Amino acid sequence: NLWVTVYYGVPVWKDAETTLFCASDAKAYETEKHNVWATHACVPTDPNPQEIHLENVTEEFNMWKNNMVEQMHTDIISLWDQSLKPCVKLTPLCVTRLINCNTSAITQACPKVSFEPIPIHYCAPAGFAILKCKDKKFNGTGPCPSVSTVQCTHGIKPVVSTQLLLNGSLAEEEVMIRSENITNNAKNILVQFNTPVQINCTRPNDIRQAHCNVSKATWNETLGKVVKQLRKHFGNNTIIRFANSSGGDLEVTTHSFNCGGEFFYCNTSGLFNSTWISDSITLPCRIKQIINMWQRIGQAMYAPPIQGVIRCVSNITGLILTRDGGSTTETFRPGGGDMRDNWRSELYKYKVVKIEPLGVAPTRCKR
Amino acid sequence: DIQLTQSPSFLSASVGDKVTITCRASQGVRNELAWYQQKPGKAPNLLIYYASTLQSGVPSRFSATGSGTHFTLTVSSLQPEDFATYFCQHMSSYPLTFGGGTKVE
Amino acid sequence: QEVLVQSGAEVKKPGASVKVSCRAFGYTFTGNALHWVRQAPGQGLEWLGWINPHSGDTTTSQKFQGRVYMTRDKSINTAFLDVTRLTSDDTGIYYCARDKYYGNEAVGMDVWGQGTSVT
Amino acid sequence: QEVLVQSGAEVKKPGASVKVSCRAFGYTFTGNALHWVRQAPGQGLEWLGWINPHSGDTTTSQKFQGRVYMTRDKSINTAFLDVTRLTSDDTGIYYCARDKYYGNEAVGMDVWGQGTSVT
Amino acid sequence: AVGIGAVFLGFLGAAGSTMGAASMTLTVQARNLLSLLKLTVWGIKQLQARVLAVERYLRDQQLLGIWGCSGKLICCTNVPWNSSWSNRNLSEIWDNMTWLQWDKEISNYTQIIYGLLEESQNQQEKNEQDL
Amino acid sequence: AVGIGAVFLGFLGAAGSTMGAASMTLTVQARNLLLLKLTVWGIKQLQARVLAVERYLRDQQLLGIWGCSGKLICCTNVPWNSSWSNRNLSEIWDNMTWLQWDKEISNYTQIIYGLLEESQNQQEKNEQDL
Amino acid sequence: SSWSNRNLSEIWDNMTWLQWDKEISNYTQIIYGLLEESQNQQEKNEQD
Amino acid sequence: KKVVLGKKGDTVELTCTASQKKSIQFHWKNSNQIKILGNQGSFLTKGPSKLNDRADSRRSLWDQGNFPLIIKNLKIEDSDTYICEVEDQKEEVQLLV
Ligand SMILES: *[C@@H]1O[C@H](CO)[C@@H](O[C@@H]2O[C@H](CO)[C@@H](O[C@@H]3O[C@H](CO[C@H]4O[C@H](CO)[C@@H](O)[C@H](O)[C@@H]4O)[C@@H](O)[C@H](O[C@H]4O[C@H](CO)[C@@H](O)[C@H](O)[C@@H]4O)[C@@H]3O)[C@H](O)[C@H]2NC(C)=O)[C@H](O)[C@H]1NC(C)=O
Ligand SMILES: *[C@@H]1O[C@H](CO)[C@@H](O[C@@H]2O[C@H](CO)[C@@H](O[C@@H]3O[C@H](CO[C@H]4O[C@H](CO)[C@@H](O)[C@H](O)[C@@H]4O)[C@@H](O)[C@H](O[C@H]4O[C@H](CO)[C@@H](O)[C@H](O)[C@@H]4O)[C@@H]3O)[C@H](O)[C@H]2NC(C)=O)[C@H](O)[C@H]1NC(C)=O
Ligand SMILES: *[C@@H]1O[C@H](CO)[C@@H](O)[C@H](O)[C@H]1NC(C)=O
Ligand SMILES: *[C@@H]1O[C@H](CO)[C@@H](O)[C@H](O)[C@H]1NC(C)=O
Repeated sequence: NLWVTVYYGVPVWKDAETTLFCASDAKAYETEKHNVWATHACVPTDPNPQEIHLENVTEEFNMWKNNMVEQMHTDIISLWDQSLKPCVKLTPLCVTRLINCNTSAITQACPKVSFEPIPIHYCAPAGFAILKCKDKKFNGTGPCPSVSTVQCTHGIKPVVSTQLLLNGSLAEEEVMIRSENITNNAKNILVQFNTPVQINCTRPNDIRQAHCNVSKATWNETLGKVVKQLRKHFGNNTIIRFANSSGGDLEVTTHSFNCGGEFFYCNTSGLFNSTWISDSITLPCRIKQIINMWQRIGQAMYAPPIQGVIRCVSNITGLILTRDGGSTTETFRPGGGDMRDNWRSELYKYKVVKIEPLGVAPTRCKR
Repeated sequence: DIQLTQSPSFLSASVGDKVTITCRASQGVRNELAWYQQKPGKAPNLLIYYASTLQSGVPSRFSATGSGTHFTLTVSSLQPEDFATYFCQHMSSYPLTFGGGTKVE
Repeated sequence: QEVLVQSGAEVKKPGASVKVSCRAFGYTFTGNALHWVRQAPGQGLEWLGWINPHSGDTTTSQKFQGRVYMTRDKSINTAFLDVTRLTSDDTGIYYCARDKYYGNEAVGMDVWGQGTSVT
Repeated sequence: QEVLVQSGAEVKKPGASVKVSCRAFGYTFTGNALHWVRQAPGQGLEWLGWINPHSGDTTTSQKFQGRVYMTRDKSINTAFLDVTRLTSDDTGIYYCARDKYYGNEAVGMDVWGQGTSVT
Repeated sequence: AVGIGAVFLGFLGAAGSTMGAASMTLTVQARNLLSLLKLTVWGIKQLQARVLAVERYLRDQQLLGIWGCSGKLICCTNVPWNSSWSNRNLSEIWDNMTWLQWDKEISNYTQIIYGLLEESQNQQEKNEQDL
Repeated sequence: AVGIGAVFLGFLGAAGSTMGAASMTLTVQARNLLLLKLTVWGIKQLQARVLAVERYLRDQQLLGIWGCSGKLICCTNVPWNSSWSNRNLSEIWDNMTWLQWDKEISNYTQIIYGLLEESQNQQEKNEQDL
Repeated sequence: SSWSNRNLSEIWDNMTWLQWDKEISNYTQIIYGLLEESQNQQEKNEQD
Repeated sequence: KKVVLGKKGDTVELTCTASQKKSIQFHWKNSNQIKILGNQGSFLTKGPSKLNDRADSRRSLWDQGNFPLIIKNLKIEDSDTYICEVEDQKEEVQLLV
């Protein structure tokens, strides 16, 4: 009795894994080694962003199986492989239980280049949409009850750091704890602060002695907020301990980051020392030039440090902790190194949807 | 216009009681009624729309019934933060107007 | 999250004109009509008029015809109320409100501004 | 010019499964329906099934459902036939045959392979 | 009650609304599908995006033209609605579901709908007008 | 006989078939009608795609002039004059290819286009206006 | 009957298209809103 | 269960293969569910167990898919089961000395 009708322009979407253009805000005259990449990969930004708040609808935001993270990761590898040319690069190839292989020995000219992060947006093409969840108490996974279609994202600074998140984006109401599976003893725990912690970090006018000052009272109250939120998941009566590290490579056992083009390695044993029950800290950073690469596996030699003062002030906004579950009290040790987890704390609430405005529905037409 | 009368204007009650406040209009208004409450020094908020439907957010202890020119707002259990001033607003035709204001204590 | 922000208080001489603004945060501005209500200190609320933020059509009460005027701006997402030829009875609190607007008629106002006091 | 190229002869044990491929040359593979047929030595022709190489739908007789399965690959233009729970009566030579397919119906088998020997 | 007219919920703004009301705001989810070193980098990619959007819109309009609805947004056809595709009451389908729930539900049976709307209209209304 | 459905001959794959069977697959032949390297190689692909889109748009506009916008098959109001190589309908639709038909009509096709443009959409219109 | 209504002979036999567009320069948006909204949606509502 | 035999004062190698040609985050746990060693990205990170100074992994095999563990100058207390976790797959290796 009732017949099939077509519809062009229905508001439905599906889940897709398409590519995106960056569209950062470049300058096209500066040789900071980020504008050079941005003027070879990005278009300029539109100064009037489009934001549409949606009606009574929910969507399932997954965050540990995202697609924007692995598209961030390739772009940042391309940027780092273009900008910081290593002096000597060693990579093991050996395309074929024991297979013998040597290492490649790629050499190139390695001049000194300036380095500074810039905010990089990620802007979806025509025929797609980006959904953003605005719930201030987001678990990280599961459904979200308030979505909004944005044209594209906030200012993401592609920082490269381990054991501390630098120049990141803050939280809304309280400090937040995100994990793929809690009580699993192997997944990294991401901690997002509610207020930034300012850190000065500099080598003043041997040459590989840089100090790195952080305020003690703000760090104490930040760690108090952190342990107060970790005690919500652990029975409200357990003792929480903080330790330094456990072995490993030099780039993961310490706060390994970059400043002015120099590879700073700051010790963090003077930070994670308190045990919790129910003025300025100086750090001995070394500027290192025989490092393990994070883009692939292998070693890289760089130049000796340039003369002059090297100063950088930043905002610590996030932590990467890891439980040491055993056989009582619980001890958290830091870590990280898998650089996707650096960008999985800033693309933590976005989803890419494919528009599909072609529906069918039955009603009482004829012919 | 259409006049709105609330009975009673002033009432005194204790915690845990049952109260009913009657809103009356001069003409038929079908069911287009809105019930609000307000604390002094604060903006009002919506409680009942369409004279029977609970707003998402208010507790379920409140109820509202009525039709024609006779409407009742009923509180099943009186809580000490619910002691406010209660308004009923019709929207049948222009002009819009409010009630006299029912203050409880 | 869905909030309305108004402007500060004003004190004006009688017979003048006053301008008050209301801005909408947390929801799309061109989707719900905006109502304006006033309370005099000592008695209940009284209603002024309501405006569509998309078309620009207005609706004003019969008591204040030619007295109050309602305009809009979409680049800032603001609504302006102008009250002309002030008297001593106009001392009170102004309120902008978001009507729920189900089925394209008036249903009930749910989001309110913090208020603007005039004397 | 239009020929059908297959794999070599196979020898398999009973209870196993055997796979045979047929690739098209000289014509558009998605244009004509494709038949499969077997021959035991000294007997007459008896038929397995036939498949559209465009839709992927298969059709088999009343005594080989759940016994053989036919698939297609349009990238290499190869049709695959798999025979499961091999017995002693399935030993013989294999043929894939292009149907002439006039008027969207079966007409006749004009292009043949050179036969896959299974034992 | 009193009314003043329509409002503009925006692009993809009526996803949470019912299908009885989202089918009236069809024109704003359809209009938005069309919308020297600096020259050779920032010019090629934007032109490629514009050409891809134009080609996608023309492909969708070509599919509608094959379906028998040349330029109409809402258009209605000759294929009967088989009850094996899940039917409910008319008030429930046109008043109690979003478009998202309907597209999540019917997605098993979409290609058979598309093939039927091609063949049973435009190979059956035609070949009888050519008699 | 037994059957399974249609087949897919391909783009321009029914030129040897009869007119009564090649007119059912117009959908296939209507679907397919629609740094140094960034300077050289990409702009040729972009020009080719723009040229294909513009050719399809010009041809669809020419179909839309005659009142035949969008539809693959439509009917008009001019009569078939018997001087345009008259034949039976059965031998036209059963014993000819489309290539032989355009070999046999090519002396008169511009007159057909002019009669379609001048009449119909300028004769149904300007008569409905009065 | 408004929008500067005349008899059809003077419209179709005396005035150019430029003067006709200058005459309804003020009133074009009302006609566009009557065409796009509340007619085609109304007609295709009546079809259902 | 794959059971290996070792001698005191020597080095033992444990093998735990993967299923694809990538670099996947692994982990190793004992019977008490304590991390000995793991990887993050392209870095190696050891655990808080007693085998911190006597555990190592072959670096160049992480691109291959073979994901081994090395014990040097071992004692009698290393005789325990070992869980190799990769892609939600738990391989059980038993060691006797
Ligand atoms: C070039 O390639 C084309 C197509 O690729 C070939 O065209 C096909 O030709 C065959 C025949 O050569 C067509 O097949 C059948 O035609 C028969 C003709 O009917 C007479 O012969 C039968 C013999 O049994 C008698 O029973 C009958 O009474 C007639 O005397 C019919 O059997 C079939 O047509 C029937 O069905 C169709 C619908 O499919 C009806 O319209 C007919 O009226 C009739 O009832 C059958 O069609 C085949 O159809 C042709 N293809 C197409 C697409 O039309 C050429 O043969 C080939 N070679 C050359 C030299 O051109
Ligand atoms: C956010 O998500 C919520 C989901 O809860 C949606 O809320 C509902 O939206 C619908 C929209 O149609 C609302 O329906 C509207 O309100 C009334 C509902 O009927 C009540 O009132 C009548 C009055 O006589 C009673 O008889 C009846 O029993 C109900 O108590 C009506 O005014 C309308 O329904 C009528 O619409 C037309 C009018 O001709 C006809 O189809 C029918 O006659 C029908 O009765 C009107 O449609 C509903 O009230 C909302 N609230 C609920 C269910 O709690 C929101 O839509 C969504 N937000 C957005 C932006 O979409
Ligand atoms: C309805 O659909 C079912 C399955 O999709 C099919 O088997 C049946 O033949 C169809 N019936 C009609 C009348 O379309
Ligand atoms: C038909 O064609 C002939 C061509 O010789 C022409 O003379 C005649 O006028 C035509 N008939 C028409 C147009 O009615």
